[PDB]
Amino acid sequence: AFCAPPAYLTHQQKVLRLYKRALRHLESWCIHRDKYRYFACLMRARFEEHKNEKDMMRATQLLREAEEEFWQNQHPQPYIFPDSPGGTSFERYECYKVPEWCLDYWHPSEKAMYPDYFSKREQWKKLRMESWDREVKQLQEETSPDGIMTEALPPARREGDLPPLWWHIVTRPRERPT
Amino acid sequence: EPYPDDGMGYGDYPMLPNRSQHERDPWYQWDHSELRMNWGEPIHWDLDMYIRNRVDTSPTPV
Amino acid sequence: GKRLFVVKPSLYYDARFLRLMKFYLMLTGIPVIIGITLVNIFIGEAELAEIPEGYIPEHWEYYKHPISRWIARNFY
Amino acid sequence: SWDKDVYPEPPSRTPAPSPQTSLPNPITYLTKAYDLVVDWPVTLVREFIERQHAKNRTYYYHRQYRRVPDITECKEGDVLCIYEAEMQWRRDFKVDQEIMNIIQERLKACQQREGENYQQNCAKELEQFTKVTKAYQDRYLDLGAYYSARKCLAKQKQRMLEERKAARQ
Amino acid sequence: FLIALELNNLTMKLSMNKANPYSSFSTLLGFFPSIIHRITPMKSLNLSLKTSLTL
Amino acid sequence: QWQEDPEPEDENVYAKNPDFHGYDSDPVVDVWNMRAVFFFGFSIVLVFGTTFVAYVPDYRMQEWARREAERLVKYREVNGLPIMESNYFDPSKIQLPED
Amino acid sequence: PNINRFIKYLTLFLITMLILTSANNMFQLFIGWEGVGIMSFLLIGWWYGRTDANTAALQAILYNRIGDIGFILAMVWFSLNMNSWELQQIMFSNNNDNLIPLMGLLIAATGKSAQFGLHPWLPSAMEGPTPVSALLHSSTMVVAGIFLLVRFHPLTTNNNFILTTMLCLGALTTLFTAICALTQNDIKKIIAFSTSSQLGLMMVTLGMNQPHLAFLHICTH
Amino acid sequence: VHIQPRYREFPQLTRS
Amino acid sequence: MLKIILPSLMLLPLTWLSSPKKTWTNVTSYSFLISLTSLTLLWQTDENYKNFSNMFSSDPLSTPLIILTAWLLPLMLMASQNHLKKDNNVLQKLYISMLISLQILLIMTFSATELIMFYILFEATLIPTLIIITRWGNQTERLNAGIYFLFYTLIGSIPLLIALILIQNHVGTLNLMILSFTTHTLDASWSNNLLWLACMMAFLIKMPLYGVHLWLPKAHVEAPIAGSMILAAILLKLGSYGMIRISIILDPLTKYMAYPFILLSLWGMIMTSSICLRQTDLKSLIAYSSVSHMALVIASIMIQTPWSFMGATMLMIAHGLTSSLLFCLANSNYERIHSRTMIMARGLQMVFPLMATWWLMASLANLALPPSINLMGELFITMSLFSWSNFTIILMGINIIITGMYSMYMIITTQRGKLTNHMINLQPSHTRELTLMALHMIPLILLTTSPKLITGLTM
Amino acid sequence: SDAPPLTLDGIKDRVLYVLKLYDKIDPEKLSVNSHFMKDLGLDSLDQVEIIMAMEDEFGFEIPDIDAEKLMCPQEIVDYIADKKDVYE
Amino acid sequence: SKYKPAPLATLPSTLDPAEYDVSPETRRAQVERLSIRARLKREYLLQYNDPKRVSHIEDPALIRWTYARSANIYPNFRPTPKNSLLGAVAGFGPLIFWYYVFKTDRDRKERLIQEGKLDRKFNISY
Amino acid sequence: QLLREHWVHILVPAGFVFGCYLDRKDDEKLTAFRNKSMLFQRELRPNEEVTWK
Ligand SMILES: CCCCCCCCCCCCCCCCCC(=O)OC[C@H](COP(=O)([O-])OCC[N+](C)(C)C)OC(=O)CCCCCCCCCCCCCCCCC
Ligand SMILES: CCCCCCCCCCCCCCCCCC(=O)OC[C@H](COP(=O)(O)OCCN)OC(=O)CCCCCCCCCCCCCCCCC
Ligand SMILES: CCCCCCCCCCCCCCCCCC(=O)OC[C@H](COP(=O)(O)OCCN)OC(=O)CCCCCCCCCCCCCCCCC
Ligand SMILES: CCCCCCCCCCCCCCCCCC(=O)OC[C@H](COP(=O)(O)OCCN)OC(=O)CCCCCCCCCCCCCCCCC
Repeated sequence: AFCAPPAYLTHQQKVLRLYKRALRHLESWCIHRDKYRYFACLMRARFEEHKNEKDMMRATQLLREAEEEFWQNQHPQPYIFPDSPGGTSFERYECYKVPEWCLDYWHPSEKAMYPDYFSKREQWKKLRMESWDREVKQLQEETSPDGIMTEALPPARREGDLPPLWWHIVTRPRERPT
Repeated sequence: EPYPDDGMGYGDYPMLPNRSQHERDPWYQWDHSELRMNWGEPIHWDLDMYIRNRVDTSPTPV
Repeated sequence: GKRLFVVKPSLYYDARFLRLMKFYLMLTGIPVIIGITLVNIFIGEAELAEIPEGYIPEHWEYYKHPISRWIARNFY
Repeated sequence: SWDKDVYPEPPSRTPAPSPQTSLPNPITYLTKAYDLVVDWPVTLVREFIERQHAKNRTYYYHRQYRRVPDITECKEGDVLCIYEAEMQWRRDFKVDQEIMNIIQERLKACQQREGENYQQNCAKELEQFTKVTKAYQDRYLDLGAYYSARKCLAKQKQRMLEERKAARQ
Repeated sequence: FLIALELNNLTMKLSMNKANPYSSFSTLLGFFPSIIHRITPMKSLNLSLKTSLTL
Repeated sequence: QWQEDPEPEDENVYAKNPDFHGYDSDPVVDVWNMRAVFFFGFSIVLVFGTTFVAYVPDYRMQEWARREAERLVKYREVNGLPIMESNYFDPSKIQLPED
Repeated sequence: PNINRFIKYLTLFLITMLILTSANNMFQLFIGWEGVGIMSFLLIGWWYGRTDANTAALQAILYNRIGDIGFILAMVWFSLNMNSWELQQIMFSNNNDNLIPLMGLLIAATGKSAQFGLHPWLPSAMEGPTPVSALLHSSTMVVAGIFLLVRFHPLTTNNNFILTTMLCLGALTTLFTAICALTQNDIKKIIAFSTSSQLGLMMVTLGMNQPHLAFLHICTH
Repeated sequence: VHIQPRYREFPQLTRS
Repeated sequence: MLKIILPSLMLLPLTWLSSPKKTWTNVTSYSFLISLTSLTLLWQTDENYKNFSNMFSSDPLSTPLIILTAWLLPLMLMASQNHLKKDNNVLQKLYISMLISLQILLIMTFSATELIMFYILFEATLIPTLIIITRWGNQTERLNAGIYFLFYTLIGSIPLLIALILIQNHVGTLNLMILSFTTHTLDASWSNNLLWLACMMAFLIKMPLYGVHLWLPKAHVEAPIAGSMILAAILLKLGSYGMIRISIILDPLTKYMAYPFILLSLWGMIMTSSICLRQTDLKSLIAYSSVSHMALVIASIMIQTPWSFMGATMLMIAHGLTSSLLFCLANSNYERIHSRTMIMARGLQMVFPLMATWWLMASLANLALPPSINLMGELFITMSLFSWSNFTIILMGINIIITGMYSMYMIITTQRGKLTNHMINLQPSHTRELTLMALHMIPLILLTTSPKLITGLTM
Repeated sequence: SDAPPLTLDGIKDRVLYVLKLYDKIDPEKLSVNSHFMKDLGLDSLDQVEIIMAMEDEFGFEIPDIDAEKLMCPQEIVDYIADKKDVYE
Repeated sequence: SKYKPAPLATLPSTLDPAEYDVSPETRRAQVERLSIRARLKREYLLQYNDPKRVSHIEDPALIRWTYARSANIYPNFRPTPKNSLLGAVAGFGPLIFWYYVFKTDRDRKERLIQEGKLDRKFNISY
Repeated sequence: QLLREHWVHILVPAGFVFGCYLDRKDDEKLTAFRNKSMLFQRELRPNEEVTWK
């Protein structure tokens, strides 16, 4: 979530993802903690047995066979955390995650109901005013002349400066807004 | 890749693969978060059929 | 304590519209509903009677409710 | 205000209470409390309302229409008596609609009153309903949205001609 | 009660078993939601857009 | 390029008039148009007209037809007549063709 | 933030369910039917920022709508053949061929009570909050089609083909829903399939000439 | 009504 | 009827003589008074018809349409107040004059006792809708849409004029009551068949019938809000009223010339409901929903059952109100986001709770929620269609299922779901547009409370 | 009432608790800035196991790419605080 | 013991064989796709985080999709025998089918009424 | 000056009065069958000269 995906997944990353998915489906099958610990140690032993491969084409074939075995022996209902996608509490509070720009449309009486918070809100808005031009200049300067670029973004490079495109990250609504 | 010239009004609109929005990565901050699509990328001809409230084409365990 | 701000949309305009709608509706209807209650308590409520011989009733005299009779007499 | 001549109701036959048990009846206790708390103020308010009505009492009459000449004695094209006969027919059509509503309420009241004996004790109501719906189907059925005295007369004439042809043999 | 108790004790027992199509059918809702909710909306909306509106 | 005015951007009308009611830019005409719509829309039309419609009597003679139906059922039941005749029109006063 | 909204929605659902239960004519019972269905839609899509909740509410609406089509067929047949939607004239209609309206009422009850063919809207409807799950999908709404069949049981007793297909459908749906309930992991889904299996038991009981036993099981369940 | 949360031990059960 | 026609006529000098800062207020208040005055036609204490003069009359069918038009005119001014705020005073007064001309000519159209006067007022009402759509429409397709609408309607209406003149020459007066009384049966010949088609196809175009319905979606999309209201809420029902008036003198051959149009209507409401499912434009979706509802009205009017005529009447009034409300909600969203895309604005339930509530009640009226007049119309049309043929219930069921699907798809993709947080130009609500939704929705509740007013001629 | 809020100190204590309970990490050399390979001597499979241990304790899923980015307990604690909006 | 993909159950991106035998041209294709995705994301993020913005963000992809679905169809339609036959059957075959269904039902009902075998016992609200 | 400023407010009521007047003129024009309908053919009361005006 906080890091952008690359152009492709490396073999090492795919092996780690397969290992994590296999252990999650193993806990979904095993349920009991001692049973899962036993069979997860067995799975870790299998991965360590196939760890030291140098040809790397045999390693790719082994990865393909292993994930084929995983798709054959995957749980029909694997355990999903409630906040995870496909879970029960996933996107439950998007109806309550109101974006911050409605306070610009709030009435002066409602603004007067919260004076100090609103004063801090225009302090933050003034900081955004002052930092936007500098961070646009930084983004234009740090862009490579080549067509290669990723979705990663530079940090602030000197004192009194903010990271470019920081507003939508810093001022995002809370996952427990109420 | 455009649709084949069978005279059905498609023209130069690309043949995006027939994958729904469920196969898209849900851990990514898509620009259209409900649609699981970014900004400026081409939109499937059957996006309204392939939205997450609608027909799913995801892989199944069996 | 440790309470946090809750970001909400501008409910002031919706509340103001609802208040104005209710105010105008009650401002016209509470006199109307009070008048209806008073008239059904007190006057009108005409009961069915046979036509006397040689008597030609008025058209509103064929109607039951006092308000209906009044409107039929004054405007029809 | 209603009369048993047009809304017939058999006299109620309730049994006398014969409580074998010694426990008090909460229904009787709550009913006595219900009268003493609710029924007396409600009937007091209604008595005040009724004496106000008697202080300001008015009368209204049920309108009656004389019989205009029927469409059979009525020349075609002469739209004056055409119109008079047609509105008389429409008035009688509405009256027959309400007669049907009266018979249907009679049948429903019979069924609810009899309950489990509705298949036997509602024979008279069902027979009256069947006769009146046969008459209604003979006089008003299949006329269409633009039903009229002329269309009703044409349907009646066709039915009479069919009956006369069937009566020859 | 007794059969499900001994089955739960067998799940407590330390052995993995290969899944069978009966338990796959039972866990995967009898395949009726997946099959029907994929084939009937797809045919309905495909018929709608491809034939009705467009054609 | 042909001379053309730039594309206008809609402004936040609530920024200069927080009590904006949707009708006109300045506050006085806006609030008076709001009051005129409220008073002439709900107050003297949706209530006075509703009362007038509610107290239209004998609308298409449902009540009169009910009373006449009760009278005719009473008449035909105390004199033993059929409730409805099978023929609306008297057969004696109709001259059917000979064939 | 919307606890009052939730409470008002539950109260409106209760009003519509009482209208549906105590209604004398089929139009008023139909008012209760769709009021209950729409408030079910809203209470399933209570967390309206959830795409899965919106999808579950939409498919609940779809299956309840197919039930509404069956109800409309039965209602129209009874209006044409008995001039009213009044249950007294229905009781007088007990002595003829009622195959088409009984088929319509059977389709309506299948849609409302989530029998086989039209079942998965209930386990999808588990997506909403737990009090919604309980009150709507556990005790009151799901037994509305069973309640309608209990209402039309004198018509049901005179048609043997209807009784046999009710019995077969109920047995099939309670078997299938118990099979589904054996291996679920979500506790709400397990007791929801329990609800559907007990509804299949009621549907079997209505396949028999035992409507009062079905209503006793309605209250018990 | 409010009770102290426990990290990995058995919770303190109230009498009621 | 003159006591309603004359002050609506005098609205025009009030419009052109009022101050520019008082024109909207004065015309809106006085048009509300016009609607209040037009409510007096409901005083029908007798089975007889309100024949006011030798030229104008009121009827149990004509009265709800007149009251509906007189009610929509101030609502029309309210909806047109916002998108003309940056517009010239002369053009504003001209637009108000065009709407007032619509309202006047439609009252005369519904109250006319003569079919030739009805035809004159028919395309006399066609002209200002063309002018409104063509001048105040937004996109570049408004000119094409006006051409399509005008020429479908005029190629429909020319054989109607020839049929009317032939009927006048054959009978003698073409007066509606004289025709209704001295109606003569037809010989079921080819001339009578072609005459029937000539007097039917104009109102079938104006309905619109399926196959010839293509002018409606583009006209409704490229039209302004007042044009969308006038079309979807008055003009289709005007074609409805035309068929109901003209069908009396067409016995007996309508019983078999009804066959292709009933099939076209049933399959076309199914087709257009499917298009509503797979439609990417909100105005187009509401337009195709309107096409399906008027197809139901065609089926009822052509099967010619009294219950069907009643269901057509109640569906006329109910669909006019709920379609005007739907176009108003769509136009409010369009004035917010400056776009007509169905999927672009998603999470409006968050920012606009009361407007989402109005959306919900409008959609519930659209999908025939009980005990509304919408469902009374569709249910009685269903009953009459099943009486006509028992296999119509399959098409009715498919139509009702897809109707619920497109209404809830509207609600889900326009209100529910995550909010598009990039739309920072979302003003909270105008009291004007909230009042517009309230004035659309309250008469639906009142007519639900008392449905005897819009039953029509048959009962 | 229920669900007490998290704290930076509590998150750090829980993360160090799990890392101390891990057998491959001796508690005397474990610090909040200790790197998993540079001075802890683990590997990628061990890192994935540590992430799943944090995941099982805190009852929510860290996605795969961020999980592979987290490499010392300080980064793990910072990720937990950023995800659950813990600011003190 | 092999998963069979479907249009409604597609092949997984880990079960497909295309990403195990990778190629340098597929790698650079993924690189260029990420480059375009990053450029579009950077443009959208700049326009989104711009404070001087006082309106929403227009989506040219959405505008293109709406134009392709709505207005491009008739300019880009050419009559072929396949779509001619498809339009003919989809615009007529249901109509003749339901015509024959309703005609047979209505003729049977009319005949049953004419010799009186059909019974309308209480049918008065037709 | 109030009559000069608000003279636009009498045009619609004047049109209403004129419309009522024209309805009255049409009503007295269509009097060819007054007290001549066979449904309402009644003998005139001595205190009246017409059944309706
Ligand atoms: C919007 C729909 C457009 C297409 C359909 C148009 C209407 C089709 C049906 C009516 C026929 C045409 C209009 C005639 C109007 C008068 C009808 C009438 O009085 O009939 C009885 C009359 C007969 O009168 P009669 O009843 O006196 O017959 C004599 C009888 N005896 C001798 C016993 C006394 O029929 C006609 O005269 C019809 C002749 C029509 C010839 C001209 C047709 C031109 C083309 C018309 C359509 C053009 C537009 C569409 C083109 C294609 C677009 C894609
Ligand atoms: C808080 C303010 C309250 C004000 C009072 C209440 C509101 C106004 C009345 C509302 C009435 C709604 C129903 C309208 C029924 C109209 C009846 C009718 O036919 O009126 C025309 C009638 C013609 O006269 P005629 O046919 O000769 O009858 C004489 C008897 N044979 O001619 C007449 O009846 C004469 C004219 C009087 C009736 C006019 C009705 C039209 C609407 C007037 C609205 C006025 C609003 C004023 C608001 C002021 C605000 C400051
Ligand atoms: C022994 C005897 C046995 C007899 C057995 C008889 C079986 C009969 C079965 C009849 C009903 C079959 C069709 C049911 C369709 C249901 C479609 C539906 O709602 O699917 C839901 C689906 C998404 O939901 P899902 O996949 O469940 O969950 C995703 C969660 N992330 O997708 C969606 O949400 C898509 C949104 C809706 C799209 C439009 C759908 C329009 C459908 C129009 C249908 C018209 C014809 C209906 C005919 C009914 C006949 C009964
Ligand atoms: C006709 C074509 C229309 C086309 C569109 C027109 C749009 C513009 C509309 C302008 C206004 C026109 C209104 C038209 C509908 C009128 C509704 C109405 O009042 O109907 C009358 C009805 C009374 O019923 P009734 O007529 O007798 O018929 C039923 C029995 N057959 O009344 C009722 O049933 C109830 C009346 C409304 C509900 C009540 C509202 C006030 C409630 C106040 C409660 C106060 C608190 C409690 C007080 C103590 C109570 C004991």
